[PDB]
Amino acid sequence: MLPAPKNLVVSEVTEDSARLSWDDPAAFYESFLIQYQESEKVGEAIVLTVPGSERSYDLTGLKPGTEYTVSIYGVHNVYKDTNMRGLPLSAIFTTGG
Repeated sequence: MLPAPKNLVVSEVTEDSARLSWDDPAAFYESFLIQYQESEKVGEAIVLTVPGSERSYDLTGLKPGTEYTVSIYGVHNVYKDTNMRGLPLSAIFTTGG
């Protein structure tokens, strides 16, 4: 199974933002996919693509005092235009007031 990135750290949590940090120690993945959603909501997930050079990302436009679930996936181009995603690295956090 294609591995999850490692060591998701959520920091700088404000009323409307949070910083995500992760590691890809082998620098295997060509890009990452970040998916985040209000924990209580269904079918309202936001999906961001980020270049494989990155190890951090600032979530913005979040609602205050709200719990979010976030997952980060590595994306690997296995053949032609077929992309495989590995296992998720996930966290749950709540924004401030």
